[PDB]
Amino acid sequence: ASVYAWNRKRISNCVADYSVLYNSASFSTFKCYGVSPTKLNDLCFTNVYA
Amino acid sequence: YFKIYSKHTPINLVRDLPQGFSALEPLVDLPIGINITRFQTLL
Repeated sequence: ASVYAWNRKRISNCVADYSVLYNSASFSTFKCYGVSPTKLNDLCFTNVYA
Repeated sequence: YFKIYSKHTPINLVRDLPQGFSALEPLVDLPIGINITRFQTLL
């Protein structure tokens, strides 16, 4: 969907699979502010939205 | 979210909705996300 009507998806109860995120070579703008970008498997947030 | 509850207890009234008490337990919750306005039933 275009940005005028931005679409969302909340991730349900599943085991987080984040090791393939920082290892992907297609990404070139993996900059963000918040938790450390390396302790992704040690995070226990209640709900996550995309 | 789509929540579904059901009891399925026997009764003795057919003429109308029976008078009694029975709690309803959840069955399954579906995290889909959709705007809804109407619905229909299928026999």
